[PDB]
Amino acid sequence: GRDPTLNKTVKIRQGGYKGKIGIVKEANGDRFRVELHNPNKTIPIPCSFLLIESTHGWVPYED
Amino acid sequence: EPKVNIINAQDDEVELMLSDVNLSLANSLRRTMLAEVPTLAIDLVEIKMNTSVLADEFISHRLGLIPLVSEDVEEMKYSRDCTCEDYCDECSVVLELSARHEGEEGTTDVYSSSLIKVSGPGNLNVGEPVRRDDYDQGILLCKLRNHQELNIRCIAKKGIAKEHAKWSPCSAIAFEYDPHNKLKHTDFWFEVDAKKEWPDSKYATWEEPPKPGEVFDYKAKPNRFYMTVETTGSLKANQVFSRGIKTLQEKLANVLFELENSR
Amino acid sequence: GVKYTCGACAHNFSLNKSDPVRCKECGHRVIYKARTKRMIQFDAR
Amino acid sequence: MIIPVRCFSCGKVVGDKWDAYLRLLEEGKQEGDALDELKLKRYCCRRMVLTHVDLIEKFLRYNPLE
Amino acid sequence: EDSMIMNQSSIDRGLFRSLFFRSYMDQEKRFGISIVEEFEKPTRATTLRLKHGTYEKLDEDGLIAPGVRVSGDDIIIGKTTPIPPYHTKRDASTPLRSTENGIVDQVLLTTNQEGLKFVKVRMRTTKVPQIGDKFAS
Amino acid sequence: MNAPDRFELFILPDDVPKLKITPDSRVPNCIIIKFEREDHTLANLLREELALYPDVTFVAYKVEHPLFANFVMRLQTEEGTRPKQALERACASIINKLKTLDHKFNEEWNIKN
Amino acid sequence: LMDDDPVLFNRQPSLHKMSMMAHRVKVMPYSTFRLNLSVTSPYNADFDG
RNA sequence: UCUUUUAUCGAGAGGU
Ligand SMILES: [Mg+2]
Ligand SMILES: [Zn+2]
Ligand SMILES: [Zn+2]
Ligand SMILES: [Zn+2]
Repeated sequence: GRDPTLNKTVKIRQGGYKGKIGIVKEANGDRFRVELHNPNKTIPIPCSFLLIESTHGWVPYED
Repeated sequence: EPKVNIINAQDDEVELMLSDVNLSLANSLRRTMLAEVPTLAIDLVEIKMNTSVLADEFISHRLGLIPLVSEDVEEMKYSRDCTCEDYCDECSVVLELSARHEGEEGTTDVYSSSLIKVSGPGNLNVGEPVRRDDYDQGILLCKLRNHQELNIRCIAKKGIAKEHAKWSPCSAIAFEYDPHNKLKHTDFWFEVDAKKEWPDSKYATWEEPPKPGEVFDYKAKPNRFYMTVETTGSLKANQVFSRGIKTLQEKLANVLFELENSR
Repeated sequence: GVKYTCGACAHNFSLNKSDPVRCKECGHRVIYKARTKRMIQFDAR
Repeated sequence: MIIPVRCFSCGKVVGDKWDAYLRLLEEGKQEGDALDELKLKRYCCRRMVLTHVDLIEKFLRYNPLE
Repeated sequence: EDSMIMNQSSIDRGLFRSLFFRSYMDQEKRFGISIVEEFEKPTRATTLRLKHGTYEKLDEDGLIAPGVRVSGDDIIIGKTTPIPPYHTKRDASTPLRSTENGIVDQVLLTTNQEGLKFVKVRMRTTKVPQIGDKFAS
Repeated sequence: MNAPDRFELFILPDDVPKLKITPDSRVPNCIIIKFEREDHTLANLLREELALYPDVTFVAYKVEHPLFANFVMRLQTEEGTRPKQALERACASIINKLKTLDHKFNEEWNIKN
Repeated sequence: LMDDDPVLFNRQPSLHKMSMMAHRVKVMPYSTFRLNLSVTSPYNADFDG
């Protein structure tokens, strides 16, 4: 891979998609592509807007 | 200058005659009541377990259409102006449901009254689903046969009737004006007679019938209006009306603010 | 290894890919995989 | 398949008028009077309940695969 | 010219709204006495000519589980073919169609006629009317 | 697959003014106002009211395409008055009317119960 | 593809030389093309699918 | 710094 958060499950904490589950489909740089679970669409979102799941709860981009 | 004359008033519907105003103010009031009365409704569903004979989004749809009580919904903030992460307490109401069948003979009916409010910002009057009486069971969500557990957890957020037709408070609103046809704003189809081939609108006695020796005036305008408002229990009609007028006033005040600060 | 359910006796078990295809109970020969263990959201819309 | 919740044209909730409708059909009432007693005057909410096809009755008799 | 005007609120409340299933199938062909094909997950070290979509949604025996969302070209059945005599296996997968977005519904696993494995998958999705769909009286 | 997100019918992005004004040139003392994220409700409620003051000569509006969200409005008074002030006056008047209506409705309700 | 590009526009089966005409582009949402109805006469077209 | 795979022949059911 070319990053450590691809394909990992994510929760969105800002924006119109707040509270929605997703998966990091592509994280080239700063602007990520999260594949939302709820409707069949992959959205552009800033990496600042995401919580990643880790060993203990949803951590911000410090994982 | 405006006037009001309530003809029928009760719990969840009003029938009134709105008089001595303009037209697009009453019409804009109607559209405002059908389009912008911010209410509350279920928004997210996280199904923990489903083993019934119904696909998920079918259930999540039916839950998506359930009326909840929202008297104090003009204080809770929207979902986009809370600075927390995921959700907190000043932005949603959390419900949970858990039902199972037990035995070999039987067909348990999972209703809507079995929804239990868990956590919400207090102490405000939200969350609880609308109940008709003191015994009534309400909406019929699902059915369960032998060994079919169902357990789910739902989020509930605030919205208006422009983002989805579920946050809408009123059903249908009756509206009319000028029953005897005096302004000649319309024309009537007929085969033999245009009088013995049409119904009489329930209000053709409140105004007087025109004289057959009358000429045609040409300065009058639609003046006396007749409207009737229903609800689904999520609100009560007087609150719908007052909140509508309040929202319209806030809109005009916003536009005036833009015009003033744009200087 | 992973959960598997029989077609008939409704009996759960697990496999390590080494067994042949039947339940340890009645031995019915059309087995279904079980639900997964993640979390599934929706929109209610 | 199963009774809807809202209506389709206006939105008057008709998800709690199926049990009373069946029970009033056991007592020998008529559909016109069984709807005149459930308070349904606009014929959209009337057609919503008069022409429903209840299918879940079948969908249960197939033994559970789970 | 035979077009119409449909209401949005009725579409929202559930008018003309439909479910849409689909199913896939794959089995195991035998070539040698001991040379067969095994459902599994290929890794980059051993197999060759991998396809592009993510392989991270397969469990360990090569069959994706129900409850997982699958979109464009997500690999659902990883199957390998052994190379005729390191780096000694060739990929023979089965990807989801390049124009579908669905939730996996039900997976089936049984034996064939000869005596080897035999898998089916069943995906489903929801469809709603919009500007372009056809209707008829 | 190609659907506009619904909330875009009433949530304003950052780089879009809620209101923009441009003066027309073919005739003097006439201006063009451009409203974002508004429909027939505000536009009509303003139009029927401005179309009454004995000093505004031509007022109109239109919605260009119903799939987007905006409308444009043409306003022309006479030489003495500047149109912006007149628009503000109309807003104030309408607000007053709504207030009175709410008051009398509440009185009639508390009497009728 | 952006606003005001000239694209060729065609329907099968083309007969007389009016069934292939270049229109100006205009980006719109949703999933279908758009025509002004006055150009339904050389194309022998109708919106019935 | 890219790239990145869709057999073949034949038969049938359909849409303007
Ligand atoms: Mg045609
Ligand atoms: Zn919050
Ligand atoms: Zn068994
Ligand atoms: Zn109705």
